[PDB]
Amino acid sequence: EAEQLKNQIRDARKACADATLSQITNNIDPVGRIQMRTRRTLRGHLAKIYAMHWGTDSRLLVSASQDGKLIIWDSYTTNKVHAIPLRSSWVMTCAYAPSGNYVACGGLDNICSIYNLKTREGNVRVSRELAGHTGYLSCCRFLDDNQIVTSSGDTTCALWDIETGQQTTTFTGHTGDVMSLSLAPDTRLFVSGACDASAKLWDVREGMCRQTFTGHESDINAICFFPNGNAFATGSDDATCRLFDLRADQELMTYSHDNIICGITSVSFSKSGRLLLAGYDDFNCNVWDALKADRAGVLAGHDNRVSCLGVTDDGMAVATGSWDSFLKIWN
Amino acid sequence: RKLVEQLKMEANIDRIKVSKAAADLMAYCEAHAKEDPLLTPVPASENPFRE
Amino acid sequence: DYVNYDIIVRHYNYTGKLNIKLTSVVFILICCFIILENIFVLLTIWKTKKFHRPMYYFIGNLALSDLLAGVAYTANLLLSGATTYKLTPAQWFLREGSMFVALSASVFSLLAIAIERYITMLKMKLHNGSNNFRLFLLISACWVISLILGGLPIMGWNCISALSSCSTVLPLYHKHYILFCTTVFTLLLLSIVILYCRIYSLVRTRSRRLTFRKSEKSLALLKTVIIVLSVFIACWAPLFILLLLDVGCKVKTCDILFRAEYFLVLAVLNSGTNPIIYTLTNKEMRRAFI
Amino acid sequence: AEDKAAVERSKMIDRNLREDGEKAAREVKLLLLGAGESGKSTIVKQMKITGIVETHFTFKDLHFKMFDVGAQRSERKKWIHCFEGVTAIIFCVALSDYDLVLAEDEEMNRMHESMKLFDSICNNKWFTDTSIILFLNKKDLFEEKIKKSPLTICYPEYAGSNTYEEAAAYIQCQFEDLNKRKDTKEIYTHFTCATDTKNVQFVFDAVTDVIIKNNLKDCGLF
Ligand SMILES: CCc1cc(/C(C)=N/OCc2ccc(C3CCCCC3)c(C(F)(F)F)c2)ccc1CN1CC(C(=O)O)C1
Ligand SMILES: *[C@@H]1O[C@H](CO)[C@@H](O)[C@H](O)[C@H]1NC(C)=O
Repeated sequence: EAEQLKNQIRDARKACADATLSQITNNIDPVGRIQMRTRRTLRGHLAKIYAMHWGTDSRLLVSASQDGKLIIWDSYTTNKVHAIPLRSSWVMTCAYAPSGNYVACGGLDNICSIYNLKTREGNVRVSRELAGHTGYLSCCRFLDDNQIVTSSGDTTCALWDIETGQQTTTFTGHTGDVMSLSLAPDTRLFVSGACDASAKLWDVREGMCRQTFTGHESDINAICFFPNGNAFATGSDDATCRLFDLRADQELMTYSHDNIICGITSVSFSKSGRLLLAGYDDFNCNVWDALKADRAGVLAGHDNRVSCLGVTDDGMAVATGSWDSFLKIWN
Repeated sequence: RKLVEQLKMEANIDRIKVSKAAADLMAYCEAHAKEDPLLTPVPASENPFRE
Repeated sequence: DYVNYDIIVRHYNYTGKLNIKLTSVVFILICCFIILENIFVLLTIWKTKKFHRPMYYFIGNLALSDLLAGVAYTANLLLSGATTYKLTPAQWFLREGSMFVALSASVFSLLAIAIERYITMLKMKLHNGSNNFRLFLLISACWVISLILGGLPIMGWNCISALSSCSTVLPLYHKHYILFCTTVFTLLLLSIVILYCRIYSLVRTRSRRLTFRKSEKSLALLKTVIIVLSVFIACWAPLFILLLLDVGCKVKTCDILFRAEYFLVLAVLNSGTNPIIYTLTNKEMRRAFI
Repeated sequence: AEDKAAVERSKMIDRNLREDGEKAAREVKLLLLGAGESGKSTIVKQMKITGIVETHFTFKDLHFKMFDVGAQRSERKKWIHCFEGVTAIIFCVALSDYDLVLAEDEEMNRMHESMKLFDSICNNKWFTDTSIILFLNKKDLFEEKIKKSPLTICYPEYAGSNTYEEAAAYIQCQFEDLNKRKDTKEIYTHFTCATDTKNVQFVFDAVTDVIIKNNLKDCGLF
C-alpha cells in the first residue's frame, strides 16, 4: 500500500509539470551582474560565528559565537549595543523577537534560552529556559513575545509557550536531524528541512505535516521562505539549492554549478524574492537569480566558510557571518 | 499504519500544474522589483550604510 | 678630503694593492642564486594567509636582509677591480658600507629570530599571541643599528687623516673600526648560540618530566640546532679570522690578505644557506611552497 | 547627545570582550568520547578531584574544561566540527568489552564497535592535528575475564598467549594501527582501572607534550 501511495503521489506530480519553470521565465530579461561591497565590518567575536538574525527595525542585529557571546550590534554605527554572556558556549542558533524586546539562542545544551533586553535595571537578564528537546537545537524563531518554534537534532520540532515554558505542540515525522526552519510571513505555516533529505510543511495551529518535498540527495542545511509565502528554497550538502512551490507540491528550479561542489550553509531571499543569496563552505556567498537559473554575483570577503546569512526587512543590506569570526554588512 | 496514513492524507490534495506556480512567482517578483534595494542600487543619499 | 681621486691611490699604494675577472662570473651567478632563493621565500610568506603570525615576519625580515646582501655583493663585484681608481672616496665608502650594512642586517635578523623563538618557548602558552610591539621593536632595532654601525666610516672614523692605521683589506677603513665590527659580530654569535642552546635545554628538561609508556622531538630539535649553528659558524668563521688577522698583521706582511674575495663569498654564501635552513626544517613551509 | 554615550558603552563592551577572550585563551579544551558501557563516567569522576556536560578542573597551575557529549543520540557529523580547536580528545575503551555483544546480540562485538568509533574519530577530517589520549578501562575486569575466555573471540588472528600483558598490548596495538594520520597527531595511551589516582597526571603530561609540540610548530623548529 505504501508503495502504491508513493506511486500515486509521483504520478499526480508528474501530471502537473506541463512545462519547466525555465520555459515560462525564459524570456524575461536577465538580472545581469550584481555587485555588492562591504560597507561595514563588525569585530569583537573571538571564535567562529554560527548564527545571525536581523531585528525587525533593520538596524540592530544579533550574532552568536562559540566564544560564548551573544552580541547585539548597531549596524549603522557599528556600536555594540549589548554583549550577553551565554551559560553554554556551544550555541548554534539565535533569534531576535519581532518586537525587539527579547533574543533567543541555543545549541548543544538542548535548551532554548530567552533573554530580556528591556529591563528596569538596564541590564540583560535571562528570562526563560525551554527544556524539552532530546537533541541539539538547530534553529529557533519567535512568533511573538510569547511563542517560539524550535527545530532539533532529535528529528522533531516544537512550538513553545514562553510564559509557562511548556511545549504547546510537537511536530514529528522527519526521519533525520532537522537543521533549519523558516516561518511563513503570515505565521500560520512553517517549513523545516532535515538530514533525511526532505522538507516538510507544518501547520502551526493543527500540528500535522501538510506536505513533504523530496529531491535532494543529502542533508538540507538551510531553508528560507519566499516573500509571498507560496514557495520556499532549500540549500543542501549536495552542493545544490532547489526551489519548491507548495501549491504545485513539486520541484521547480535547481540552482547548481559544476564549479560548485561544496555544501550550502545558509539561504535567503531579497526583499522582492528575485535574488537568492546562498552561503557556501568554500568561503563565498553566491547571488543566484531565483527566476532564471544563473549565478549573478559573488560576496567574497571571508577566510573561512560563510556560516550564516541574512537580509533586512527593508531590503537595504545583507549580513554575512563566517567561521573567521567577522560579520560583514554588504550593500 | 502511521506512515500510510500520512501519505494518504498527502495524496488527496488540490495540486496545480507547475506553469501556474511559475507564472505566480514571476508576477510577484515583477510587482515588487521597484522596491528591492539589493536589486536596484538605491541612491547613495538614501542608503544608510554609505552616508 | 672626500673628493680627491688621489686618496684612494695613496691608500691602496700604502697597503700594496695598487694595480673583468673570470671568478666574477661565478660569483655573480652565486649572487643571482641567492637573490632568487630569497625572492622565493619572500613570495611564499606573502601568498599564504596562514603565514601572518609574528614568527613569519622575522623569517621574512631575514629573507629581505639576505636579498639585500646578495644585491650589495653583486654591486661590489661590479664596481671593484679597475673601477676602484675611477671612484671618489665618498663613492668608495658607499660601496663598502653597503656590504657592511647588508651583512650586519642579516646577522641581526638571525639574532631577532633567535630572540622570538626563545620568547615563545619560554612562555609555553596554549595560543601564541600575534604581539606587534616587540615585532616592531626588534625588526627596527636590527635595521637601525645596522645602518648606524655601517655608516660610521663615511661620517668620519676612517684612515684618511693618517695612513698608518689602515686595514690591508679595506684600505680606507680604520683598523679600530674593523675591531669594533668584529667584536660586535662576536657578541651576536655568542647571543645566537646561547639562545638556541637555551631553547633546546628548555624543550629537553620539560620533556624529561613527562611519564609515558614504552626524545622524538628532543632529538630532531638537536639536529636542527646543530645544523643552524654549525652552518652559521662555518660560513662566517673564515672572514672573521681574516679580519682579526688584518687588524693584527702590518702592511705588506701577510699575502693572504690579498685574496680576501673567497672569504667574502663564503660569508655571503651564508645568506643563501639561510632560506634553505629556515624553510626545509619548518615542514609547513614546504607544503606552502607548492 | 546620545551618540557619545553609545560610543562609550561600545568601548566598555569591547574592553570586557577583550578581557574575557584573554582569560578564555588560557584554558585547555578536552573532548570526551567513548562507547556506551566504557568507563567514561569513572574517568570524569576521578578527574574532578540532557545535552552537553562541562567539567572544569585545575591541575598544577593549568585550567581544563572537559566536554562530555555522550547524551547526543543525533547524527555526529552535524556537530563534530564544533570541537575543531580543542587541545585534545580523550577516548575511552573498555577492555572487558572484547567478549561482549551489542544490543543486536547476533554478531556485533562491542570491542569492534568501539574500534569503528575510534577509527571514525581519529581519521576524521576535523581532527587532523589534534591528539588523542586513549584510556583503556576495566583492566582488572579484563584481567579476570581473559583467564577464562580466550581473546580469539575478538581478533580471531591472534596467536599470543592468554596473559594480561600480552593481550593488553595486543589490543593497544590494534587501536593504534587504525591511526592513518600517523604523521600529524599522536595517540597517548594509559591503562586505567577502577582506582589509580594518577590519571589527571597523565592527562596533564599529555597536554604539556602537546603544548610543547604546538609551540615548536609556532616557531619553525618542528
Ligand atoms: C677585498 C674584499 C672585500 C672585503 C669586504 C669586507 C671585509 N666586508 O666585510 C663585511 C662585513 C659586514 C658586517 C660585519 C659584521 C659587523 C658586526 C655585526 C655583524 C656583521 C663584518 C665583520 F667584520 F664584523 F665581521 C664584515 C668588503 C669589500 C671587499 C671588496 N672590495 C672591492 C675590493 C677592491 O677593490 O680591491 C675591496
Ligand atoms: C706608490 O708609492 C710610492 C711611495 O709612496 C711612490 O714613490 C710611487 O710613485 C707610488 N706609485 C704611484 C703610481 O703613485
